[PDB]
Amino acid sequence: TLPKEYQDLRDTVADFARSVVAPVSAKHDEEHSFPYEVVAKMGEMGLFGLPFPEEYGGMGGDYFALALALEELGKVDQSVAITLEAGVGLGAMPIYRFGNEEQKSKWLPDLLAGRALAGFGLTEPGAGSDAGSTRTTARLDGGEWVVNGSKQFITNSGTDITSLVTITAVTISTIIVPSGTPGFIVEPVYNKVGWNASDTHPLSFDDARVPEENLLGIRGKGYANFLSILDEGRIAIAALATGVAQGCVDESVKYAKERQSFGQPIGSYQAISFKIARMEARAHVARTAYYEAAAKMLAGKPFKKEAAIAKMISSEAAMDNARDATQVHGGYGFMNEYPVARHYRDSKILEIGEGTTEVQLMLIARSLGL
Amino acid sequence: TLPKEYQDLRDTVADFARSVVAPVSAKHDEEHSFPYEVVAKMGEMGLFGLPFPEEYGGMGGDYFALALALEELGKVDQSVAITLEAGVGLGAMPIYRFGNEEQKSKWLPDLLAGRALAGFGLTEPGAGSDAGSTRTTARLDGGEWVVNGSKQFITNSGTDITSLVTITAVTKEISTIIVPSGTPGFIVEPVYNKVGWNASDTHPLSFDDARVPEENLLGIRGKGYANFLSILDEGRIAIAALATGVAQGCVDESVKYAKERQSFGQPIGSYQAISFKIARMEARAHVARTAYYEAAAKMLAGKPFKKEAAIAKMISSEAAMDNARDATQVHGGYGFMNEYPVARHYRDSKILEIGEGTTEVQLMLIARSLGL
Amino acid sequence: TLPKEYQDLRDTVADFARSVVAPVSAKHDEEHSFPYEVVAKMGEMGLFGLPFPEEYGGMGGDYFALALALEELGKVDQSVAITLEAGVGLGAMPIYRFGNEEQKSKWLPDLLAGRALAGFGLTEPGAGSDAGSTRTTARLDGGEWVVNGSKQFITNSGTDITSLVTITAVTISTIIVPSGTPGFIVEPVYNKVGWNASDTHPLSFDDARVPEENLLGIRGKGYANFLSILDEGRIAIAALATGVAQGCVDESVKYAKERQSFGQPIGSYQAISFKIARMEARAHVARTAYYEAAAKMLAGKPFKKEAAIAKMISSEAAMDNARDATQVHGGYGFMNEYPVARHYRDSKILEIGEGTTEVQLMLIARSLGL
Amino acid sequence: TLPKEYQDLRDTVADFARSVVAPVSAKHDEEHSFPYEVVAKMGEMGLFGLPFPEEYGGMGGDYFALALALEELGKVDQSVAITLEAGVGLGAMPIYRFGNEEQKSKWLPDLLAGRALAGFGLTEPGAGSDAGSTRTTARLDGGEWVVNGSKQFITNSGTDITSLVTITAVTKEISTIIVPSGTPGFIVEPVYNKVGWNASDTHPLSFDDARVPEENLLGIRGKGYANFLSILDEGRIAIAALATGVAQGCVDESVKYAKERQSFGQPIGSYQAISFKIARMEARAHVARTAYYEAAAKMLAGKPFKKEAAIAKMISSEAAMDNARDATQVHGGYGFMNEYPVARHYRDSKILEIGEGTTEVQLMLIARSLGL
Ligand SMILES: Cc1cc2c(cc1C)N(C[C@H](O)[C@H](O)[C@H](O)COP(=O)(O)OP(=O)(O)OC[C@H]1O[C@@H](n3cnc4c(N)ncnc43)[C@H](O)[C@@H]1O)c1[nH]c(=O)[nH]c(=O)c1N2
Ligand SMILES: Cc1cc2c(cc1C)N(C[C@H](O)[C@H](O)[C@H](O)COP(=O)(O)OP(=O)(O)OC[C@H]1O[C@@H](n3cnc4c(N)ncnc43)[C@H](O)[C@@H]1O)c1[nH]c(=O)[nH]c(=O)c1N2
Ligand SMILES: Cc1cc2c(cc1C)N(C[C@H](O)[C@H](O)[C@H](O)COP(=O)(O)OP(=O)(O)OC[C@H]1O[C@@H](n3cnc4c(N)ncnc43)[C@H](O)[C@@H]1O)c1[nH]c(=O)[nH]c(=O)c1N2
Ligand SMILES: Cc1cc2c(cc1C)N(C[C@H](O)[C@H](O)[C@H](O)COP(=O)(O)OP(=O)(O)OC[C@H]1O[C@@H](n3cnc4c(N)ncnc43)[C@H](O)[C@@H]1O)c1[nH]c(=O)[nH]c(=O)c1N2
Repeated sequence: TLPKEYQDLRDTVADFARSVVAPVSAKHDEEHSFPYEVVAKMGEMGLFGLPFPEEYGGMGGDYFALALALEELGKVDQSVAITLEAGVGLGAMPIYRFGNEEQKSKWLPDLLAGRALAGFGLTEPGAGSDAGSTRTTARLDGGEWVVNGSKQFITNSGTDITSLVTITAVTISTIIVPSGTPGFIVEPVYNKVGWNASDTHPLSFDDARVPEENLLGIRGKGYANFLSILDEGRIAIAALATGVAQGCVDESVKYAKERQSFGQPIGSYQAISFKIARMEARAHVARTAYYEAAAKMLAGKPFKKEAAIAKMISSEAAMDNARDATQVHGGYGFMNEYPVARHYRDSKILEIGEGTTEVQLMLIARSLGL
Repeated sequence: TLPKEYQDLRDTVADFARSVVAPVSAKHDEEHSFPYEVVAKMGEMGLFGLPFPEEYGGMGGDYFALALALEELGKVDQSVAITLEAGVGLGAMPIYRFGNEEQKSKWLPDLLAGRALAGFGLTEPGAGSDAGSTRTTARLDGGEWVVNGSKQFITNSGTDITSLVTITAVTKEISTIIVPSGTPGFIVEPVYNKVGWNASDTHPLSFDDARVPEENLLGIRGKGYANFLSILDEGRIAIAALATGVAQGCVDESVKYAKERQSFGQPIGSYQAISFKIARMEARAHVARTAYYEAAAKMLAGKPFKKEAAIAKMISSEAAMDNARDATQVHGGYGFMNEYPVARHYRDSKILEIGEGTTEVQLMLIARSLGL
Repeated sequence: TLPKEYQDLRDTVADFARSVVAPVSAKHDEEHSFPYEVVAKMGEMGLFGLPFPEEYGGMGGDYFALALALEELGKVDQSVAITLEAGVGLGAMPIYRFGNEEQKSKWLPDLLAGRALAGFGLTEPGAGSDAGSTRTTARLDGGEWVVNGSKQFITNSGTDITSLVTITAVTISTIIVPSGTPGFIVEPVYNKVGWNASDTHPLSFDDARVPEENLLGIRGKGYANFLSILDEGRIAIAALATGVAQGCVDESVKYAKERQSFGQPIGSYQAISFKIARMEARAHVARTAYYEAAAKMLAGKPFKKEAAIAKMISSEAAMDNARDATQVHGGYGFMNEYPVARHYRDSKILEIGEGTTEVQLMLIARSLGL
Repeated sequence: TLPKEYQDLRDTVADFARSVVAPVSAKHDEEHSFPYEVVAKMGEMGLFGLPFPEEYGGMGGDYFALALALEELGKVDQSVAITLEAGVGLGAMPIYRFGNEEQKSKWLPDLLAGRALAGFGLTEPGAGSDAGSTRTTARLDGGEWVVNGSKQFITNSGTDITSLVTITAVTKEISTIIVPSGTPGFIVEPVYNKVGWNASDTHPLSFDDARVPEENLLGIRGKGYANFLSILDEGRIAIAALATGVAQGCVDESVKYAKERQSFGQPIGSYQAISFKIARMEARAHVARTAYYEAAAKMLAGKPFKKEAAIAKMISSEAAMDNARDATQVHGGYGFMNEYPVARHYRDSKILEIGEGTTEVQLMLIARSLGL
């Protein structure tokens, strides 16, 4: 059973998700338009500050509290959930966990308050996201950094409220490039299978200059810093993917009670009711998986293995429940007007981002000695 | 081994698919634009007339030749493949199989030559596509049919070359009425925002007192739904072939991508996790292909092929869905980008489990064939 | 994280499982011989008394404590685990939860101490285990009950230490038939796919007489009593099935480090190491599933839905991990000498007993309104 | 449609399987007793001589005819089917394909007529079945080969009618030596306690200074493992057919059981959960059958069939495993009772994913065929 503080938050975000987020989800998906009005209301709720102390502007909660919110948002609109997830985990977290009093005090308050978004630029075109692959070069001249390179698939990097993008550059540490830096160009959005409302851009740097004080962490330790906070993001996206799986149940249950076939609701036929029952089982064990992962994290125990399992299994519950949810909806399962249709498109990236399934299996395998 | 005539057609459509269809596939998907220039090239190739006798403008072939062509188109662009499949199976076939000499001579030559497209309007909003569910009424007043109702998810019903849409209508007496496009009560509503098949033409249809000549009654008064039920199996074979091509296309792309893309100094195809996944993908497409070849073989021998087609369609559609999820995995982040074929195959393929009889409907048929 | 009391018990039974149970598992499986020496040592540990108060002879623990023990035993030998599971859940539990001070004081102390075993006879040949199907008739004459009928697949019903079999009989309540009752005949064991060492018998009753005081619960309420304690058994077998899944990982990990192919251990090839990594994920989420189920039960909250999901998912983790574990072992996967081979045979019944998968899906479906 | 000769054989073996093999299948499984009376009846039917020319005692048929027969035997009893499959593929075939005129005339007539059984001893304890792993040495001393080593999991190597066991031996020069049974150093160790195939004869073999004539060298000195690798594909087809029969047998049994067994007043086959599961089972067996038919068709046309056989074998073995797990589910508690065919199919089928090249080996082959 969930404690009051967490159960109260779950109820508030879920209420938010049904009353505020769901009515506009179809519009932003069709338009590919970033939901600024939803992000600002999430910011005023403090969701962007949940896993941060009131010191730097956060709400003094934890990552499990954020996880509960992401599950409730994931049920309804993945683009909104991933904007929150990526903002906290990829924008603010590298600055909060590796930035001095000045860096944290300059950038975090806006990020933590939902007034601004930050992104992390690691992936590059043609590069294998390894340490060996990073072809983006950075050179120090006096009190300013000079960056030359290109990044690919960077979330939250080109909104009207993006303040900075922390990037990786071979010198390899983490450098905070404010948006508006002359060499910093935000290329146009991608045409993606899904997450249509989520902001995603390629980035290019031609002799961009930023202050010396913008180095994130110690010179040479930025990639190591990233790996050390990856595990919280596996939990966060496991919760998002779990919400997706549950949203697919919820919609399919709703749809099965309305839609008729040969005089009875389609849920009266075992093939539909059993398929939905299995979907609810998948979502449930996905939820116990990431609760267990968060429990270890909050207790200070190791949670890398549990998070990797939680993320893989969750992502598979979302994909499987989306394919089943669209089957339950029939022709409507092929119409972007219906939530489960958008979930079918959106969920493919859940098996790929935050470490591919193959990466999670490698981690689990190494944990056994293989 | 495949006989010469069929291997020749397969090779020609494959060249067509790689040289003509693929280069423009990305533009049409992004734009949601109907590929008129591709449909015109398919029409001159004879593909819309492949299973129809020369008398009406056809090529004197069969549904297997059409299935071979659909597999090659499915590899590359599902919207183009389903435009052909629906044009033949739902546009020309109901007029060729149940229309009199006049109906056939007036409508088939343009359809069979690809100069026009035809649609079949059965599904309605709120209805379970049964005969008991058909709320679209058509009323005889003098010498004209007066139709009031609405159809949903009708393919090929609103292109610049759509000539007619045959609909099912209560007259529970259910007949089929040929509604030419341009009929005053006939409104083609705006396109749907669909998960996939972005380039394929799909519309809701509405009829507010549309009047058409009495000679437009297709088949016997009251037997139009029954006639539709009787010719369904060829389309199951046709779409199993399309889904088989999708499954194969996902393999082809993943193999090329796996040989180029690098990870830790070796192409990702050097790792068993990728190469075994692609090998399994290739196994799925192969047995899907043997399944629908057998269904067509029985059809061509004049033997029963309902059960074999139902299996071919189910297994094929699942090979497409599974191979699209694996192919996008192999492509990594690129698998989430509509510029890549496999990403479009992941979106497009979901309707393959739903149309031409849902998986649950195929399982029902197979079950009944066993005595269940 | 697990509290000390539970973690201590988990360590003791696991130690028991490796040192006492595993050395004799192959012998009893080959011989189809009931492991009396293992059952007596489990009894002296008090495992048969774990979910019962010290009052009636039990150890004053809970069903979760029993669940932890069953997982550790399930890892090694299903026949031993199911003997414990069925003894507690089907022998003692109907008497503990529905028997008067005298009935509990007469029978439970031996059951709870592992000195005796009791079974539950509900299934009948040709009957669908519904209330409508029970063709076994019972008639009251004076101070004795007279029973006529036949039962099928009754666990623990014909060992040298079986004291009684509580049965269902249409009159429909629960009647305690002591072993040795003249009309009570124990037919010979079945040749089963698996659980070779587990005791299983058809039962036949031709005018057997037992005292009036032997009525279990109220006349007419015995089947209702059974349904009301079914949910604890779903948790118990979910834990057993989870242990099986983990045992298959453990053995496959052990085997993958020893067995060579083309100069390297077979776990160096991704196809083997990834398959084992997935197996560990299945066992892990099965374990979070039934922990969650037990948590609700111990808190007094409803746990029927959670138990049904836990049992289904667990049983599927055992079957899937057994098929993968035998693949990892190659030809040895087809040899009853190896634990994972016995797990492949044994696990089929996990999808069937304690409510079939179809029954669990029906329950989950009804919980959603379908 | 199947040609007359093949349909005739299929019908005959099917009658055999239902009339002769099935009634005794339960007794042999419980007893672990080799079915000599079944093997003698198969021998007089010619099944062990089906793919061998008349000259050596065979029936002048092919491996497809044998595959058809194995599918019918697999439906009913896998131990009987694998006795035939291993007898032909591992006993007679290596002598027919690589032995001189004398070797063939001395050993093939009894094998091809079922009066004797032969085994192939390659696998050894601790070895990865590679040539580099073969630790069994055979030494030429005067005119006799002196063999020291051990073989593991050797089918048909210890029956009352086993005549010989061909083994692989280091001479890393690897040759094949024909060891007749009764040779002084040749010890047939006691049977294994196996998960399934309880009635099929399986033994570890040990050689402590066994001497056999020099004329027993099979093939060229040093080429015996290479020869074995070259004839593997026919056995993949043969066992895909066996696994296909297993898959079909599980359907057949589940259909009969589903029509009789009741639940809440209707047979369990009236519920979609059971009828759809059985319909899917039927789909799996059908596409498995189309897969291995295509592999055999290519083989018979003289075309490459390695890739097609590998797919047929993998997909077949998985159809058997999946259908056995579903069929035992349909049978409920009875699915856990060795008296029922599907329960025995659940135990027997696991080795179908492991023998005749593991699933991982088939995926490797398919992958290599794509350039991976
Ligand atoms: C883009 C596109 C294009 C087309 C079409 C759709 C789309 C999206 N269609 C319509 C399509 O054929 C139709 O939607 C499908 O047959 C599915 O029917 P329903 O949506 O009514 O599902 P329906 O409402 O029948 O069923 C929903 C779900 O319940 C299941 N189910 C239903 N009855 C059941 C039962 N008794 N037991 C168990 N499960 C059961 C189904 O299997 C499905 O999963 C169409 N139509 C047309 O008229 N002309 C056209 O040209 C096209 N083309
Ligand atoms: C919408 C969206 C949003 C984001 C991102 C992507 C997208 C599409 N990303 C990028 C994302 O994290 C990245 O694409 C994934 O890590 C996958 O990397 P590749 O596409 O290079 O796959 P890659 O080339 O690594 O691999 C392709 C396939 O091969 C497999 N594979 C690779 N190596 C293997 C091996 N050794 N053994 C076995 N299998 C192996 C992988 O598992 C995968 O299935 C991102 N990035 C970023 O920097 N910042 C951001 O904010 C975001 N956000
Ligand atoms: C009852 C019975 C009957 C017979 C046989 C076995 C049994 C049990 N056999 C032996 C059988 O053919 C053999 O066991 C299998 O080929 C499997 O080989 P291993 O046990 O060595 O598996 P092995 O040790 O090769 O492999 C174990 C596991 O690792 C995997 N693996 C191996 N290498 C890998 C790689 N490089 N990459 C990825 N995965 C890899 C395999 O796929 C498998 O899952 C036999 N033998 C014989 O000589 N004569 C006979 O008549 C018979 N008949
Ligand atoms: C070794 C062992 C040990 C035990 C037991 C069995 C075995 C083999 N059992 C019996 C066991 O609990 C029983 O066999 C199962 O409940 C399954 O019941 P049936 O075999 O009658 O299946 P049944 O006939 O109910 O069903 C067969 C199949 O159809 C499905 N099905 C049935 N009705 C359906 C419906 N309406 N909709 C959809 N699908 C449906 C089921 O899910 C199953 O897959 C037992 N019994 C006992 O009394 N005491 C004991 O101690 C034990 N222990």
